[PDB]
Amino acid sequence: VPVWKDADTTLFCASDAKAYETEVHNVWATHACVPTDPNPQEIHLENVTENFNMWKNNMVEQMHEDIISLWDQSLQPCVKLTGGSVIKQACPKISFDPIPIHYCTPAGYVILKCNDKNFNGTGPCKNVSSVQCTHGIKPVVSTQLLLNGSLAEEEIIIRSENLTNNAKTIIVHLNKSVEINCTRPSDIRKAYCEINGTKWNKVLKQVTEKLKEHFNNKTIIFQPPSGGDLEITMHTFNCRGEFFYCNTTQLFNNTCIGCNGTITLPCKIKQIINMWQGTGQAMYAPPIDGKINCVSNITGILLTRDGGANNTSNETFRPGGGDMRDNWRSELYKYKVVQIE
Ligand SMILES: *[C@@H]1O[C@H](CO)[C@@H](O)[C@H](O)[C@H]1NC(C)=O
Ligand SMILES: *[C@@H]1O[C@H](CO)[C@@H](O)[C@H](O)[C@H]1NC(C)=O
Ligand SMILES: *[C@@H]1O[C@H](CO)[C@@H](O)[C@H](O)[C@H]1NC(C)=O
Ligand SMILES: *[C@@H]1O[C@H](CO)[C@@H](O)[C@H](O)[C@H]1NC(C)=O
Ligand SMILES: *[C@@H]1O[C@H](CO)[C@@H](O)[C@H](O)[C@H]1NC(C)=O
Ligand SMILES: *[C@@H]1O[C@H](CO)[C@@H](O)[C@H](O)[C@H]1NC(C)=O
Ligand SMILES: *[C@@H]1O[C@H](CO)[C@@H](O)[C@H](O)[C@H]1NC(C)=O
Ligand SMILES: *[C@@H]1O[C@H](CO)[C@@H](O)[C@H](O)[C@H]1NC(C)=O
Ligand SMILES: *[C@@H]1O[C@H](CO)[C@@H](O)[C@H](O)[C@H]1NC(C)=O
Ligand SMILES: *[C@@H]1O[C@H](CO)[C@@H](O)[C@H](O)[C@H]1NC(C)=O
Repeated sequence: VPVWKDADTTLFCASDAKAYETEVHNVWATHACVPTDPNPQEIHLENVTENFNMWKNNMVEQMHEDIISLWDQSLQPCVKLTGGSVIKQACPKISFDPIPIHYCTPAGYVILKCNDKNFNGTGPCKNVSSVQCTHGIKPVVSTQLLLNGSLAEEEIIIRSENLTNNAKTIIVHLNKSVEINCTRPSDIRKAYCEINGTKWNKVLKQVTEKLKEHFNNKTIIFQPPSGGDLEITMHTFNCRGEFFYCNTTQLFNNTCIGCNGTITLPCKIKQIINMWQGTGQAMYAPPIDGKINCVSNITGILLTRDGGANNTSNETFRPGGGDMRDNWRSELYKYKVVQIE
């Protein structure tokens, strides 16, 4: 029966948000999202091939606008420094822990979902189903590393809009998540992250063999970022309200590609940050007393490749990205909205 035309349209959101919670993601979804589909139904689309493009699907920008909305309402800095002004207010300690959000089509439209195990984000898909809503997607803001997302079903996948353009971000979708366990124990700003060295280097070596496949068997080097602001040169993430900055030099080490134990990353909790929203500079209050612990799964990696190296034997890759959209993209690549014609 069904037939369609690809189109863009305004989505709505659904969640399990508990309405008794003071947590901020739950509050936001409690008043800006409906409940989740109590009877979710996925329909296989028989013998259809559908072209997808994760680098040009308007669901990314909608999710982005939502996360901006949530952070503007939820976070309370003591002082905001935007475009030549300075707004001051009260900065209490909030409750912070992202919850999965579902995205759903209005009537006359439907979501398509690519189920090709190794599909790279662009191109034809031969196992296409139709859903009302995406799956639940945690809105985890981070640089350098993708946290608390979804793994690739089969092999590690390299995602890029154009691998030959070195200004285009590369996303690595891992097959196997590696824990990063970060703790500020009871200088109150100093904390550390622990990663399994064995698993990390096994995964990293696999990552460069895949990168070797895509880059004509060339030698693949990892280097740290070549300067910039701390949110660029550090793996940054929010744990329990505190903004964490971690040094990833030990992770992107090439000789391990006597190193087999726990890798310990030095980190600092910052009160003064440069808002990822682009608006400007923000100041929050000193950290919570006692132990501050967050355990997360690395499930993907963000990478930028140097240019001016074509007449070399090497290709060198630094952690990076910057644009938060790619985060959302890393979970929305297998979806696209269509208009039922
Ligand atoms: C298509 O995807 C489904 C769901 O992921 C899975 O059972 C299998 O990989 C494929 N099934 C068929 C019948 O092609
Ligand atoms: C993704 O697959 C298409 C073929 O459908 C191919 O042209 C493109 O190069 C692939 N992208 C990457 C990054 O391998
Ligand atoms: C971490 O990854 C495992 C699968 O490798 C999964 O079972 C677990 O729920 C993940 N934890 C979080 C918080 O996503
Ligand atoms: C991970 O993917 C690599 C190739 O990309 C493969 O060698 C390995 O078997 C995969 N591991 C799992 C657990 O799927
Ligand atoms: C990919 O990027 C390269 C380098 O920027 C560019 O010259 C080329 O035209 C692009 N190719 C495609 C198919 O977009
Ligand atoms: C995380 O690290 C802390 C201190 O380094 C340790 O006490 C705790 O057992 C770790 N938790 C997990 C789940 O690895
Ligand atoms: C790393 O993982 C291995 C299995 O690959 C496990 O035996 C060990 O507990 C882990 N070691 C550390 C230091 O996390
Ligand atoms: C690249 O290397 C792989 C294994 O390392 C090998 O099977 C393949 O022949 C090489 N490809 C080219 C084009 O040389
Ligand atoms: C990370 O640590 C190394 C030494 O371990 C240091 O040289 C480097 O400057 C640090 N990174 C940043 C961004 O400060
Ligand atoms: C990842 O998920 C775990 C369990 O839900 C949570 O404790 C941790 O804070 C999350 N990490 C981030 C960066 O949100």
